[PDB]
Amino acid sequence: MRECISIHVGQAGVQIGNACWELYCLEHGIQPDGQMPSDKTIGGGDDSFNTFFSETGAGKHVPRAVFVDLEPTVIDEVRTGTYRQLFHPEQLITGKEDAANNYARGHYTIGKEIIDLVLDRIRKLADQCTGLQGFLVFHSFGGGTGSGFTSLLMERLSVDYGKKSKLEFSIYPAPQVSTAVVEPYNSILTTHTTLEHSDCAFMVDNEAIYDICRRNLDIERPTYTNLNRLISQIVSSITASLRFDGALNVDLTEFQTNLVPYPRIHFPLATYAPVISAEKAYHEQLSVAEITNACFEPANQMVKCDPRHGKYMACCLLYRGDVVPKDVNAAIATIKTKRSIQFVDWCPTGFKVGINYQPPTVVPGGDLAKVQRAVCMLSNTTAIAEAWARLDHKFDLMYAKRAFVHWYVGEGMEEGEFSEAREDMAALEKDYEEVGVD
Amino acid sequence: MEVIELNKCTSGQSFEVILKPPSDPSLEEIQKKLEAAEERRKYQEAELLKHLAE
Amino acid sequence: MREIVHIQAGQCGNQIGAKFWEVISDEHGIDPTGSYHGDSDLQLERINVYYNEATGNKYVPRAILVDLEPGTMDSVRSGPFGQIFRPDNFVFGQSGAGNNWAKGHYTEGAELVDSVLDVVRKESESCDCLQGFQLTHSLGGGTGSGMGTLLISKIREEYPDRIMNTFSVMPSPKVSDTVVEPYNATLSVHQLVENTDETYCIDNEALYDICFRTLKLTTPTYGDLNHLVSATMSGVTTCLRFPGQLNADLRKLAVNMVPFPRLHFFMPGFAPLTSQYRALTVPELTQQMFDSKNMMAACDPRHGRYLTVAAIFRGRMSMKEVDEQMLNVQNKNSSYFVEWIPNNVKTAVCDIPPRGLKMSATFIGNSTAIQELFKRISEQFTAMFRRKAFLHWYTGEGMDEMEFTEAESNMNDLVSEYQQYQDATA
Amino acid sequence: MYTFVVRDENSSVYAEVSRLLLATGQWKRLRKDNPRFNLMLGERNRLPFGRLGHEPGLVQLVNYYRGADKLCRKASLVKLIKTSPELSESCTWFPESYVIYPTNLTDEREVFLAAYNRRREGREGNVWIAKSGILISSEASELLDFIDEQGQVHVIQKYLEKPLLLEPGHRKFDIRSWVLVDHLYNIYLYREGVLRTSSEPYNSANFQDKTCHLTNHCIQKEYSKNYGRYEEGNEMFFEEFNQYLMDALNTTLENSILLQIKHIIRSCLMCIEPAISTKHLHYQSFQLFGFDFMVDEELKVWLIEVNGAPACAQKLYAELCQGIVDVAISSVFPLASIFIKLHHHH
Ligand SMILES: Nc1nc2c(ncn2[C@@H]2O[C@H](COP(=O)(O)OP(=O)(O)OP(=O)(O)O)[C@@H](O)[C@H]2O)c(=O)[nH]1
Ligand SMILES: Nc1ncnc2c1ncn2[C@@H]1O[C@H](COP(=O)(O)OP(=O)(O)CP(=O)(O)O)[C@@H](O)[C@H]1O
Ligand SMILES: Nc1nc2c(ncn2[C@@H]2O[C@H](COP(=O)(O)OP(=O)(O)O)[C@@H](O)[C@H]2O)c(=O)[nH]1
Ligand SMILES: Oc1cccc(CN2CCSCC2)c1
Ligand SMILES: Oc1cccc(CN2CCSCC2)c1
Ligand SMILES: [Ca+2]
Ligand SMILES: [Ca+2]
Ligand SMILES: [Ca+2]
Ligand SMILES: [Mg+2]
Ligand SMILES: [Mg+2]
Ligand SMILES: [Mg+2]
Repeated sequence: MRECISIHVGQAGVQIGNACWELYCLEHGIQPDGQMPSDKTIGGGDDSFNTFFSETGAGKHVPRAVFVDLEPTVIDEVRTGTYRQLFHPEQLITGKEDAANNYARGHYTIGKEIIDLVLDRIRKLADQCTGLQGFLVFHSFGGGTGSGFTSLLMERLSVDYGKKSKLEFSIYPAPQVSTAVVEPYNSILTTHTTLEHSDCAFMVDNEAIYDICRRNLDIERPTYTNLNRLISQIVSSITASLRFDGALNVDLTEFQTNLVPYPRIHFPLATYAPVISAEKAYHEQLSVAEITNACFEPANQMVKCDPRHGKYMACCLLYRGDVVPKDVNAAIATIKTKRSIQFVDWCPTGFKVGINYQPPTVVPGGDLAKVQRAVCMLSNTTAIAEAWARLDHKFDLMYAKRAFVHWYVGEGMEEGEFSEAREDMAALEKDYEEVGVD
Repeated sequence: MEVIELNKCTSGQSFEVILKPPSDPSLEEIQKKLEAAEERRKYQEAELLKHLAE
Repeated sequence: MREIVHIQAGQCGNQIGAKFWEVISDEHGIDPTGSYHGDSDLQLERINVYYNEATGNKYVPRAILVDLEPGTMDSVRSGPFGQIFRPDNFVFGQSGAGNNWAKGHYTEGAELVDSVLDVVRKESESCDCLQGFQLTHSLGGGTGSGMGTLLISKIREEYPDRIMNTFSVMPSPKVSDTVVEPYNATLSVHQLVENTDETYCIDNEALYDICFRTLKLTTPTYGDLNHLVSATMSGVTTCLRFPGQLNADLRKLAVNMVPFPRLHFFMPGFAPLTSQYRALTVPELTQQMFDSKNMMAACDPRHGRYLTVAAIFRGRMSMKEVDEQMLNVQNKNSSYFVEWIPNNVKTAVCDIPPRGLKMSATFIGNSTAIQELFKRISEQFTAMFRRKAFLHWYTGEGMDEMEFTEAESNMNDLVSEYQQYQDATA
Repeated sequence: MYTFVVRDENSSVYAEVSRLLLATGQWKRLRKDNPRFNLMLGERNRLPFGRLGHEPGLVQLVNYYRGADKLCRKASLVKLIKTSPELSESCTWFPESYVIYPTNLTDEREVFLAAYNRRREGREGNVWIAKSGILISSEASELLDFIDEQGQVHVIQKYLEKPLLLEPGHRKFDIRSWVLVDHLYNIYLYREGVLRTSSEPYNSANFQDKTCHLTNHCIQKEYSKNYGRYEEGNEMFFEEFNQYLMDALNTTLENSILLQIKHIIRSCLMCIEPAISTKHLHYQSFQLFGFDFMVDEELKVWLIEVNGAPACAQKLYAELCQGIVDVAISSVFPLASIFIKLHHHH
């Protein structure tokens, strides 16, 4: 058994982390007080779920998580919420005032003063791990903390834990659920300095989660709670292999090995299905073929783009529920005959498949309907470059007038970092086109 | 349409299906970066207080 | 715990400040004796942003009342909620400022500024984490204008990294007390361009026109104009005083509303403005709020372009319908929104409507149309200054002509900076 | 009130559509860089499809289908027809073609020679045409040397040595059909087509003078010496062409040719529908196409190419451009039939 430490940075990371650990507990039969009746080894054990939970002598199963935010109002919800008992206070770190959506402020001004503390707390978790695999870092692109402090943390992690994998769950900025105007700046600044430090990053576009919540769940105006429960379903699908007995994606290094041929191109596309409204009278349970075909519909993608006009480098199907290999290969064969799935000429046209028999768990009273089988497809497509183009274009419009630049310079950043970061994104866009276009 | 590496356990199974074969900055350097930015913030503040003292 | 220290200076500053505390004290359930008698936890959620808590569950506004003559602050102390203010936070002189910027900024005001800062320091020393400061004042008089901007300058020196916010009443010959108002305003705008982070421009002419033409007030009074200011101030601070999926502290507002440091002057708008029991649908709120006749800057937004817009809707209404209406206003008047700041129109919703209203909408715009307000001032200023009219009131206080020339050049530069981005394209 | 941007100032077609849109008093044109638009009249090259359909509250529509180039590229079309099971290499309406890359750079060089030798040995007509600057030759040695002297990809296809010649004049011609595909992927055929006729007598014993073989409107009005003799501007419309078919062949344009044209259009467009459809997409596409056909002396219709940015016949701009606004734009942005629907299974 090898441990995984989750790091939640900023409001989005923290609130998503809260929704994931709530789900993890329901999935492993852990009560809010930390007790786990099914766990027969008290105060220890090297089971699969122990990759994410430690154990006290009193039988409490404590998440291997660190929550960090430069302002206390969001983490104070964890300190007094339903699961206030799961984490001990040392795991919840909060500053006094946030980065005001200013990358430079979270990276330079405020990050400089709290970085060593966060490292100390993380070192306390590492010392409890007999074989630490790596870190899972949750954060937004647009926030001043999620962008600025994360990139600083990722730099230090590569120093203190050189031989450790680092995975990201990054929230891509969407205007429909954001009141910030400078997020294109923060997104490009954080991607530039974090790129060489991240081994695999799963971008979730809030625009996609918002549309799925309006379209499938019939929520006229979804909230962050609605968005976070759906997001945690996908995170759970992606991390289930580390927490349950299995043979696919068993350690963090496998995500890079199966999904990232080239280090810079480490942004796989995530697709999840089915999302069914719980308020629905009663849905007709979808089949393996139907949910598998849905993985190739843009409407179920975590980032809206057209994979038909990119090229695939790898493709992973992660099923949960009543699924047998027979139905998967049969549905796959049919999809190849109907879909535009073009792989690069230097990669095998194949799919890695994982099945976990335990069906998706849903939070009681939540928006998601209980389904008998679900699937999350992780594919590395050049089509996800569309997201970099969109973002880079918004960056160009504001930077051509130097709009808002003074806020970053005022915090100690040099204007040259904008152009250096932008030129790195221009090169990243070029790499995606060198692989996908003819 | 081939299957390989079929693994089975009590909580699920995993396999591979092939359809067609193919054809850092050191700790010191980070300190300099941070402290350099802190210095430029000190310079700008100094010019404000200098401006205000005048 | 993101506390704000409020300062109100001069006659206009204290009259508008008093009504503002009267309005929000009602919204938060605070009575005139500091006792909370509300019915919702949302009222006490962010109560510490503007109110200090004393013994006996009393809530005392974190407000400093400043003036160079006692007259106005005596009216406040004897007004509706006069008892609510901390007795130690009344800082006043006797000489007065004679509607003279130089007296408030240099002579009479310097003699009193240190004790105001002593009270400011006392309030800041007790804040868990100070957001910043907000000042209410006029620009056409002497105390709020001249001493007001002096206080800002000294607050900058002692708290250089805190946000400095002002509600600034711009003079107008139509609602004028003295002919020297353009002098006092031009000198203040110079201080504001350099030392404030966000200034909400409140034009007394717009306040007058709205009372006369829209509200149908035959003979408006200063009290009538201040009702609009109270309402507007309550609106622009809604997302600081109540919980919501917005958070928003002063610095995060500035970061997203100010693309360039000099251009931090905002035009506020409010709706409804009815002369009354009728229910106002969301489209009615959005059409009215964005209409010129609903704006306090006496500037026609169609004469310029919005750099950024922030709007708040208060009341129980269709949050989906709100997005549909805001998105409809931009996508149907795209010529008046700059296209090189993606998604520069942002909207927030709050469930608590203002007193006596099912719902309302307040909005602030960083529009290049504001340049017309500064052009008007600059015109009146130069008309008098070219003949050196009334200057002896100022040179008699130690000021030199060169200081007027500098303030004029800087304000005229500001106009050119607005005109530069009004023509900018992608 | 709808808004649109123009990003191809050289499109005669959508210039008229732009001039019509503004005429309805219900459409507002923005700067080409303003992203808050409902309709994009996009650029021919490198159209940024990746930025469409991400504006909150804006339903956005574009006049190009992402991926239609697979059809409107000489080499792409040859590969599509040979590798698509819906079309197969046995497709009976597309001349035998081969993709040939210049030697200074897969490639079908040898495969082309195998078929050529078969024709030379069997006494059969063995003339081919190369294009990407066009060359017609009956000797294989010449066609290949022409592609190597260039630097871009070329295709070599069989030259129709038995074209249908109009009389009097004994002259060649081609048929242009305009086809509009809307966001629902309905395939509409403009009821009006044009024949671009050769003003010179067809001479099968000399491919050196390419004025009686190339019926392009540009090659006829510049190098031909009988321009505008038989028909104004070397353009004959269906009404006249149909009456000619009745007088000479005792047949009709519909039976003799138009059925085949409709079949070819459906076959090509249905083939790529899974790849380019915007049905389940965050933005919507439509596009006007120009299909170029050849008719042989057996009244068999051959597909020559498909133009993705076609112009129109001057006499037909008004009606067609109004038809684009009616079915393509107003269908998505309603305000306050000249087409033939080629029904199919979506
Ligand atoms: N999906 C999702 N997105 C969120 C959530 N909270 C914030 N965001 C997004 O994150 C972006 C804003 O960044 P934040 O995470 O709120 O800022 P931060 O990381 O706390 O850093 P600060 O600027 O210091 O507050 C916007 O695009 C929001 O839409 C959340 O709970 N779920
Ligand atoms: N295989 C073939 N047999 C007979 N004629 C042919 C032919 N291929 C091309 N042509 C002649 O060439 C002309 C069309 O050329 P082509 O369309 O390939 O060039 P082009 O694309 O630059 C002109 P456009 O796109 O405007 O139709 C037709 O008029 C036709 O007469
Ligand atoms: N809206 C409003 N404007 C005022 C009020 N009192 C004064 N003014 C305006 O403010 C200017 C006079 O400044 P004043 O505040 O009286 O001077 P001070 O007391 O020395 O600061 C003139 O432009 C007046 O029209 C008021 O109560 N409300
Ligand atoms: O004119 C100025 C030059 C520098 C700084 C400032 C103060 N402030 C303006 C709002 S943005 C944050 C900075 C004004
Ligand atoms: O930055 C923001 C974006 C949307 C809304 C708000 C809240 N508020 C600010 C004062 S004016 C009314 C609107 C802030
Ligand atoms: Ca155990
Ligand atoms: Ca590393
Ligand atoms: Ca004195
Ligand atoms: Mg935050
Ligand atoms: Mg007065
Ligand atoms: Mg062509």
